[PDB]
Amino acid sequence: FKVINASQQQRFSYNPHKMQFIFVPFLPDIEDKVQMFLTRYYLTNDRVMRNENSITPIKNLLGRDAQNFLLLGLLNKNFKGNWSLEDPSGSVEIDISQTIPTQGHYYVPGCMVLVEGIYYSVGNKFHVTSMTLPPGERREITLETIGNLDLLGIRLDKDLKIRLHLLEKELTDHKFVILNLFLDDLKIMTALSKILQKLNDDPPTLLIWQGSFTSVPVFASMSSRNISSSTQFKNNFDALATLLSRFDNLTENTTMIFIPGPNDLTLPQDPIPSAFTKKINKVCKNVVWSSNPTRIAYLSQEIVIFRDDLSGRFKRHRLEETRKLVKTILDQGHLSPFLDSLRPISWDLDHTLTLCPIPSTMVLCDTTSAQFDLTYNGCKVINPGSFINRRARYMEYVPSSKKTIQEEIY
Repeated sequence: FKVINASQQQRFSYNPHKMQFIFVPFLPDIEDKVQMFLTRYYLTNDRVMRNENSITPIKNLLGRDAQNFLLLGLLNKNFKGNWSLEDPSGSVEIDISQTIPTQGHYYVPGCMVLVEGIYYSVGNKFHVTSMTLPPGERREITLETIGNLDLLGIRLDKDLKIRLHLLEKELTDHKFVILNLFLDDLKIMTALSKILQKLNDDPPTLLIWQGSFTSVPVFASMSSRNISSSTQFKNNFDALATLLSRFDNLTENTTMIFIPGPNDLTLPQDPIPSAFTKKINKVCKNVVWSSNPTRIAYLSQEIVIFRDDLSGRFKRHRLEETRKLVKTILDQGHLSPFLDSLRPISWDLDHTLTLCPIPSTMVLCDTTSAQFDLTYNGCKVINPGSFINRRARYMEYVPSSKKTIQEEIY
């Protein structure tokens, strides 16, 4: 039972002939960039093969001139209306002129989909019957076909220990606390005062401090107050550490986790530096600084935490709600199904963002949708929503019974 370090995690590469991963383990390489999407295509390929209306490459159809296939590819774009599609065997412009597809989750670019139709080589523009997304299977059969290795950290698989589930179903002593959170307002101080008031009595176990610790970003340019974004943020930490030290009931038996948001000093992202967490590391002894995103090494489960604006980007890019969002992220099996010219993902840690296999719980702290918790093929996906303008609301999750309770003060 630990917290997985993204900068210190392993790496696994897939082989289609052996259908398995190899012992892979500063700046990345070119091969990483190429094999990034290559690994994506072959992973989706094998994922399709696990589900056994046929299979055909682009070169097979372009070699002909007549027809009739459900092609696989990325909804990319070269020119206006020149929505091209690419597999590792050729490129082809596709059109959806007067198409009545299904009611998919959220069709977005940079996504590998399946479209049926005919070529019509006179203009060589493939037509679409219906656009569909690659289906995602349950975690049971998924973990059945992964093989016999370790994908979370313990190397083979030995999860046949009923004592794990029994002790978790009995030791209710380990509770998770989830609260956007700024630091330079009296309202924040008040909220934290009543929150810790609820926390000094009942000892929690794992604190999850969300991102966006400041209303403003970095890149300071005015030395009016003889300060900068760094110094201001440092003093904000000092104030938080002082309120934290006002009540020493905490850190006695509760572990904490910081998570950097989008406005602190491009994915993935290393945590808040030690130079700004010096005093809190001195006062406390149960601190950690995980990258965004990260995974909690839970003894029998795969919980992943990722804070970003998911709903705020899908609506600004569809061609022509909450379950649509969750359905999209789980079916594509990836956290950022977006082009690299849109969200620059670091070449080294693309595997970290990969949802191979299906995780147990994805903590998606959205900053533009309400708080919820729903199920979709088993993985209970949550959202705590905002924290201040929603009249001070927060969440508490039970891992054993998987209970989800909301707690509001106003």
